[PDB]
Amino acid sequence: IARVADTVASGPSNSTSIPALTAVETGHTSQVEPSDTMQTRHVKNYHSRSESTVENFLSRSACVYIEEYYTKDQDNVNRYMSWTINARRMVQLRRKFELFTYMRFDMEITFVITSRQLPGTSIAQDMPPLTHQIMYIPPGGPVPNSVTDFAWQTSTNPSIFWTEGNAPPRMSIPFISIGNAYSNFYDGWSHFSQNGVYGYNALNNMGKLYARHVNKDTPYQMSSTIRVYFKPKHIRVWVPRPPRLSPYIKSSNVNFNPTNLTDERSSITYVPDTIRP
Amino acid sequence: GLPVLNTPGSNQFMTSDDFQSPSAMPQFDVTPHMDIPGEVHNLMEIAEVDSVVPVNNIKANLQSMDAYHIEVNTGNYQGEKIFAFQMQPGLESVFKRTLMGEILNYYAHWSGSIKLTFTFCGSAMATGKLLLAYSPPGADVPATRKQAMLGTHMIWDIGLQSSCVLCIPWISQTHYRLVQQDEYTSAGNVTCWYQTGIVVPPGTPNKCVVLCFASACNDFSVRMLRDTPFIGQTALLQ
Amino acid sequence: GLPVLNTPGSNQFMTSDDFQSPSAMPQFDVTPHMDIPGEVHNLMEIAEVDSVVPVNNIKANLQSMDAYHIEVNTGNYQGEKIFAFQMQPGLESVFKRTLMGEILNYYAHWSGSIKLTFTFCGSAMATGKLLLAYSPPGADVPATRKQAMLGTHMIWDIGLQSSCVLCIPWISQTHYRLVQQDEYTSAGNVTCWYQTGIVVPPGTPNKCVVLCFASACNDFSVRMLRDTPFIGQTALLQ
Amino acid sequence: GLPVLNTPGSNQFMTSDDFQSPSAMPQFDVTPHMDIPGEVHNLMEIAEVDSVVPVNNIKANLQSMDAYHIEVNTGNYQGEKIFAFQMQPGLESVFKRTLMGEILNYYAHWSGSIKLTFTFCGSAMATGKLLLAYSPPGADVPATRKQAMLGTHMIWDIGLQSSCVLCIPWISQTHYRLVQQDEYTSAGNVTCWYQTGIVVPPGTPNKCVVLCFASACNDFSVRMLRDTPFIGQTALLQ
Amino acid sequence: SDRVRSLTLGNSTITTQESANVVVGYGRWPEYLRDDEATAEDQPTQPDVATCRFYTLESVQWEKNSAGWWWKFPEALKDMGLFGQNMLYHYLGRAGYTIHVQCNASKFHQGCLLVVCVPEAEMGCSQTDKEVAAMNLTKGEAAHKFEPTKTNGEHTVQSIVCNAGMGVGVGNLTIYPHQWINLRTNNCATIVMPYVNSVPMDNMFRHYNFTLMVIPFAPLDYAAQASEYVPVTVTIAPMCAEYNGLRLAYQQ
Amino acid sequence: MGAQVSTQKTGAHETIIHYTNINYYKDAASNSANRQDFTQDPGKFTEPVKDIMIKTMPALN
Amino acid sequence: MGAQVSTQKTGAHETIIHYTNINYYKDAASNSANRQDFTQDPGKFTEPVKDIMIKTMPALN
Amino acid sequence: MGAQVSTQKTGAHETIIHYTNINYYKDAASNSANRQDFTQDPGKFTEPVKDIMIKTMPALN
Ligand SMILES: CCCCCCCCCCCC(=O)O
Repeated sequence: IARVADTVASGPSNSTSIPALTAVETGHTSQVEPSDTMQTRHVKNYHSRSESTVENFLSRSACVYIEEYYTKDQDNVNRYMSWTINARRMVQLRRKFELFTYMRFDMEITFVITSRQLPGTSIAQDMPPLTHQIMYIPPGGPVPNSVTDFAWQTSTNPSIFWTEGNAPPRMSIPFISIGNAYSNFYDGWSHFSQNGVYGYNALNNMGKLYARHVNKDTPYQMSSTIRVYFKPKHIRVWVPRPPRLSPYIKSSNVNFNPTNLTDERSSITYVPDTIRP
Repeated sequence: GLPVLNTPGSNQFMTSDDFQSPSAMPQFDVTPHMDIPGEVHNLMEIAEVDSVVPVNNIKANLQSMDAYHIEVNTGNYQGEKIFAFQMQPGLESVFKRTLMGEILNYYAHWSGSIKLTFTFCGSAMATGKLLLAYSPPGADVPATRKQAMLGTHMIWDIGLQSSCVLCIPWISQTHYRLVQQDEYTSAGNVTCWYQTGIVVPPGTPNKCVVLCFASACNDFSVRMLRDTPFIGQTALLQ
Repeated sequence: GLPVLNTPGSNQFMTSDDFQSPSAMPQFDVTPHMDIPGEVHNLMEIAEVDSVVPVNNIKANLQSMDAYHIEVNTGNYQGEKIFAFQMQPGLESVFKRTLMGEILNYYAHWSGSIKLTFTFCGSAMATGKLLLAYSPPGADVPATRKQAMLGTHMIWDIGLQSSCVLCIPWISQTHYRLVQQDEYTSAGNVTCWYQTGIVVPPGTPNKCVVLCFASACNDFSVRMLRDTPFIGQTALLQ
Repeated sequence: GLPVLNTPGSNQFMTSDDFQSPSAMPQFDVTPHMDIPGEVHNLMEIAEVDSVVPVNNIKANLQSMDAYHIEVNTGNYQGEKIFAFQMQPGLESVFKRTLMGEILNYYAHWSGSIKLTFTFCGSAMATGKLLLAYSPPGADVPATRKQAMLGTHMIWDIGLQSSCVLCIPWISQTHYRLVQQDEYTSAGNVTCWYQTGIVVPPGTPNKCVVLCFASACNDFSVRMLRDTPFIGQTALLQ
Repeated sequence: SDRVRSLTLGNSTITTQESANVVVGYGRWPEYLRDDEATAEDQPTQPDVATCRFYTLESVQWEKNSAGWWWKFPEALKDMGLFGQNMLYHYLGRAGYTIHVQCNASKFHQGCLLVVCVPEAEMGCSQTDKEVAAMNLTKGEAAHKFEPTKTNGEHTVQSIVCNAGMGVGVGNLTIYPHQWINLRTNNCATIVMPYVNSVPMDNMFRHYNFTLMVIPFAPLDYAAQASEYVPVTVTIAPMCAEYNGLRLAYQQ
Repeated sequence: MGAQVSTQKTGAHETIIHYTNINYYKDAASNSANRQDFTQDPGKFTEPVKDIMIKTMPALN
Repeated sequence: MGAQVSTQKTGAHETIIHYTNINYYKDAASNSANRQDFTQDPGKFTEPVKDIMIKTMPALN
Repeated sequence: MGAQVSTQKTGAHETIIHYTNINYYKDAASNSANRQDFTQDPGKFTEPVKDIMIKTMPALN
């Protein structure tokens, strides 16, 4: 089905046919194959590009964020999580998405929440299972300012209640973008006067995500770390582009430091001698 | 209810699974689909596009256009190797970063032929013949033109047709090779020599640039999904 | 029993899920259905109903009927802007609380046209022509009638027909816009001017009230369910 | 959802189970199948192949080819037992390590006949007749040729045909026997004697080697999968 | 002979006797917005020949040490005849564009340029800790140029060529609609770009749909007494230009 | 039910290889990935030329 | 069983999109929500007039 | 569904002995083992001779 091209058996040649000669100036990539520049044998190639599919390539859960929130109200520790959803803080997944200019797809979101008890001299407890609450707040919705804010009522905002021990919570979401496709790159501004925000943040706005412990309080300080995972499915991509070369500096723009095109070597004719009997 | 028995692997979370799951946004009206130009279906569509290869990747040119320059001069240079490199589409520093190699680094296995297109950028008056050879693994790198000539070679004659393709056939023992090529999955080497020489008229440069392009053929394919070793971080970006 | 494997997301509780569940009251005989007047099927049925808009929402009128009053006077007032505001059905303080905007605040996305109906409440002897203009995002707010006149406008002639509709067409780049509109999803502005003036006979008021109504069209629609930011509490009521 | 009730044995992990499970590598393109010579379908295909038996397994030969040597000499040797052993394909030290027995040690139950092939390696001038007897469990091991001759025997006459087969029929009470044979599942013994003697011409060796081969028949079969007691370790290898 | 070609749009016509075929965007050709893909309800305006014609920008000089140049559209055409006038008076716009880069020398000169059209060519800043200014991204028909070395500007674009000011490899820009101008065979380069964006239409001042980059991979060279002045002129013509949201002109 | 039988990916014992699927949720976004869509058209990027170029012929003439 | 196949809501890969459902409980109150009932009649609130009013005509005459 | 009924292995009450199976995963590698493939051909190892040898006859003659 997604099979690869076979190699036709070719023999000697001596004609005005010039498949090897061309002109890249046309912007046309040569469509030559081994059988065109040598004598080849017939080969029934059964290989398949099934795993090169944009679907199989991007459809794999990848971490996009991670924050920690405590249980007790001691010191200036955040007791809840806040996050302006986006996939530009994790270089791995961010680099893949940026292989294309525009994207369209549904998505499977999985959460890996783990807790712990902070070190201490006398910390003997017996806390029941910790239950967490993850609430999604689309742009404009009321934001909670405490682990007891009325906003956690989740009247209409989607929210998940998960208790430790059980399988990591998950749920799918459609294609939210108000545009016909998500934009990984936006060479424009937010204001017509050509100023303000520049790039991604200028238009993308998937809202925010908040988390917290629904448990009232813990005898001794404890903390939990939530890890968000994205897995696009039913994918569509447009306009491919040069992969990221320079390391990512900011998660709001494409700033970078002049990076080398590639690793170095002795000379253009350098090739390590691996045959030494 | 229906008597059920949970099998091992339950409640786990495999990043590469594929199950159904409840939508957090029921009856959401997705934005109408718009037909956008240049849609990609398979990554191989990208690896099949020629991209300039930095053959002259010496420390002094790692950040200049000279990295792509492959000089050729007039005068006797017989026995001199214009350039050479291993055939590691994803490991060789020369290909490692090209569109092709850049994609192979997201996979661990690869197979197929490669198209090395060479373009003469000299003047319209400069002429010459170069010998583009490819030697499969097994023996030492060609030290002389005779040794290189014994392998799969292409004699390129510079003329109106600026470019010339040197298709490196897939001559491997195994069906696939590792992108992280080792000696076992060796691919061989590619050496360029002067078939004749570069003759030029008076009042014309004596040094010319020869660009190199690399791309996959219709018989190419990757196979083992992995993370690319060309990107990382030490903390969440901000 | 049947070998089963639990998938991630099991035993969780998503407020927007939709599964079946055992009834705590088996065989309960529901009270007979009664056909009650004015049934609602879609919230848009409400957002399509005209509601008085508090255009004159200045601090001094935030609690009086003057908030809805849009005065117009007799005499030369050329070059004077009767009123103006942004086109943010759910964010603009002017629309923020109308039936329409009040509903949009339960959603994050919106799209469609809007019907701004203006009613002259002066005496039956008062006459006049007003210029109701709408300028799409891109340039500064019309400072003069000429600038406003260049955009989508409606010249309302007061007469037997008290009301006049200024339909604001949906002229956006994207299919949808955020209720929490930012500069990117700007909608534009609406400015009102004097096309001619308000002439009146002797023994008749010189100041008249002009009410403004706002509602959605048959092409309007919301999309992202969210909680409204116009209601909250600090503790359980009692 | 569908009311379900988990049965005992849920979430457990039995090394010999057999359920379906999600692939960690979706849509992986397996390497094309190649028809390789000598494919094995059933292990019995191996246990049916003759393998040299170390009948002379005395301490002094546990590491020499003499372990396989079964000497026979010229001259009067009547009443002398050439060799003997129990019929424990997997327990008897003599068979314990042969291809046959080596496989039986991966199983606890066995059944079927066995083919004991004897090959005379003397010179082409040496002649003789040997009595290969097999006595089922029940009585003491044959002390004389007469006693052995009363049981299932084969009189082998050395000649052009070097080898001779002594098929040990499956004469058991139960359908199967334990590889870890005890007295209950006894199989009997096999004793070899001189039917006549080994006559030889002048200028010819007087001692000859007789190799023994053992393999299963078309009626053989194993049954209880277990781990072999011929391999172990005290820590992870490196 | 496929070497010679002629282009005609509006009251403008371009001639060539040494071209190398014509690259057509991503296989697509400029087309007006269909009804089943439109969003703006108001009836669009289509000046046609009035705006869809060849506009020539300020020429540039190619020197032995030139590192490259770049233009941003449709911004770069804000002051070009009626095409620029519609940009001012309208909120939304949509166009095709036919890029035609000219550059002739002689059989005795040598060099190779890379004419590319990069959609959403978001660029980085010289000082990774600061931001960039529109003034440094695009300045009308005046071209910005790449530098063979690192830049330092406060809100300037990292003009270092090797990274194309995008943090990528220049040798991979071939993945975008492009053509080369190898003086020994070429004389110009043409690229027909179709409207590429994640939206049916968009503002033409706030958004820079695509960036035209002309980066030389083969340094310009020649002998003594050989014309040292080798200019590179860029001509572009909008295609299927549509406009929506008519209002008071925007004050630049 | 609305069962839909498809073909599985080749196994390590080739040369009953089909699976069944049923969607339980009302939203298409809930369905599993489309790992079996094998469409291709490199022409967009490899041959975006206006005039068809025949391999066995000169690029320019 | 008493399976009932319906149509799913459009996905992010449009322009097998159906799901199956079976009720296991005896009470209708146990069934899932009716997220697919798209009925409308704004007339009740937008045009509750006794005399039909034609848009292109004067409200009063 | 794509159910496939096969025969079970004899029980301890012999002399409805069949089971049903349905693959839920898209990859053949996910399926259960093939514990019911009973093919044999010892000839490869027991009789790899070029000239067929008849049991009731002399190996050499
Ligand atoms: C209920 C949680 C909602 C989370 C919305 C995530 C949307 C991700 C969009 C990614 C956009 C992009 O990568 O260009």
